[PDB]
Amino acid sequence: DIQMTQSPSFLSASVGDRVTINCKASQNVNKYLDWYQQNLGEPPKLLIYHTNSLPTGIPSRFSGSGSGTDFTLTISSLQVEDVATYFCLQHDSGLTFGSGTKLEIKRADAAPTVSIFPPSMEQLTSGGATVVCFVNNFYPRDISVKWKIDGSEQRDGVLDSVTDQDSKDSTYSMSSTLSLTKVEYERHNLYTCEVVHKTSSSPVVKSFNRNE
Amino acid sequence: QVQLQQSGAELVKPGSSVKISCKASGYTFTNYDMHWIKQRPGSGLEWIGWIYPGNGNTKYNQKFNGKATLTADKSSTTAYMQLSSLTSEDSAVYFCVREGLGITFEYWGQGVKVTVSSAETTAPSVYPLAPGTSMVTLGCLVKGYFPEPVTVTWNSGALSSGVHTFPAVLQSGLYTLTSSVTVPSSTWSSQAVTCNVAHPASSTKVDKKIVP
Amino acid sequence: GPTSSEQIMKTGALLLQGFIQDRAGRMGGEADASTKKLSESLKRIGDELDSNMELQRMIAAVDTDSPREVFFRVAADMFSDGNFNWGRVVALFYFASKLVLKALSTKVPELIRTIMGWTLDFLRERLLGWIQDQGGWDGLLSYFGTGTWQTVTIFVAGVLTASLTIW
Ligand SMILES: [Zn+2]
Repeated sequence: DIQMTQSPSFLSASVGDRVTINCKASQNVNKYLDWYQQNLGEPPKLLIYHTNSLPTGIPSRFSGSGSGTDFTLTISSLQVEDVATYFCLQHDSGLTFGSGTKLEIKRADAAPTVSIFPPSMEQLTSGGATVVCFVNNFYPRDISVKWKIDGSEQRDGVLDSVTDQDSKDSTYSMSSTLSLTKVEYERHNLYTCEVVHKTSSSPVVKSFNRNE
Repeated sequence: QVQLQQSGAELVKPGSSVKISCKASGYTFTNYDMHWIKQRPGSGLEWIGWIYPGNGNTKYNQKFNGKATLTADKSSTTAYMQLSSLTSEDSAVYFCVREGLGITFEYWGQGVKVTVSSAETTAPSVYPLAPGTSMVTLGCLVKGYFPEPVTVTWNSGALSSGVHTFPAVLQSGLYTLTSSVTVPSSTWSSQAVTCNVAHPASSTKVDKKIVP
Repeated sequence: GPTSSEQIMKTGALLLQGFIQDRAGRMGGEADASTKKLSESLKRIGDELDSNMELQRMIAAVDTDSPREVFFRVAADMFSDGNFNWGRVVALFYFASKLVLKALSTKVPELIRTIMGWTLDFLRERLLGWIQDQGGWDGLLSYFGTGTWQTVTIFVAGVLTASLTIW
């Protein structure tokens, strides 16, 4: 099959910016390259077909260019409804989609609100234990959440989940969970949720003690 | 307008099969090729194959040969895809898409989410997330349910602004999500805060008041 | 040579394959120079015929329950009067491709060789002598220079019109 390398995977832009997305093909695919736009919970939407043709209804600020192996989609002046994921598609020999480019909107930095929650009383009676840490309303998107147990890094049993960019304030929120057996949870005292983010010179820390 | 209406979502046990339908309307069904597309995190967008309803001719991606079988019925203007030998790797959203004339994927179906799992219906455990240690963040933990989705509210919708509900994570064939809410300190002490969790698959609706 | 039956029957099968489509689209693709100018000129006229909606409405109204009977009845009607011309040959190729696009088969890859076989069978039994009288397949190439793309399209469509309006 023909491989498609899309770049960048993530693109931050402001309304009114000239935005460029790149797609490269491992083999010459001539003019048969399209660009598609996808919003959350919806099928892809044809933006550009045949390297540079605009489907009827597509605003003129979208344009495309290519060479056979190197292709570029351009938004001349970014508007809000252009915040989406973008995919390239070659249909010269077989069909291959690019991995995608996620386009977000820029805003001023926002330090996250960090909150940590011990296993509930009702869960400890169930025989399990889950520690929860919320990291809400932060920007930029690049962030790291770590867990420490008794002042020591914990990697086993951690799972993270991140919201899509908020349409009202352009921030992100994140939930982290630390899964443990109740037996293991009761072998320790200090539980720490540690957040590394652009907004602080050192990691943000929120902790609790199992012994209150 | 061209319209492509796809069948309903699917929940299949592993090793079985499923037949997804694509109802076409608004044009001459036998004058356009119809493709099928798989979308899944990691794999991304993959082309499965096409079928020409005019004579029943089909072409398949080598990676989906044996997996998918494309059919169409002229008199019903409906396209079918049969997915065989279902595994967890086939859990994805499947689109039918029409190839235009002198133009490519202009009209799509809405997609059919196929979920392949051997897990049986499990109502969630709803645990309160309370401050274990001037704006207060609370939450609740929806752990170990199947299948998706659940519907999380706060005070049956009376709280909405500062509410974050995070995407579920799948660990050991069971889903788990969290939801947080931020209210004033005065509201925390004066009014009641309850997260309502509904799971229609198990016909379960639980309310959990967040007590200190 | 270009007028040998081996060559005439060889160039003709290369034309059919390049002209007869088995689908409506082209996405993903399917994976001599004087022959190339013929393959392309046939394509240009095919799309010109494809864009004559009078012709398409009458083509769509053709019964195809028995594809074999329909093909030989229509091909024979096109050449029964004994006054062959290249426009009728083009109309034979076009009608062959329309059959492929409108006749079902659980193994369509076989129905295409089958319909291609019918056309070559009819060509050999009925037209082979006339084609070599024309200097070979070069007659069709020089025929595309005696008129514009509309002169040929309107004529070829009239040939199809007369043969699909009775059979
Ligand atoms: Zn330990």
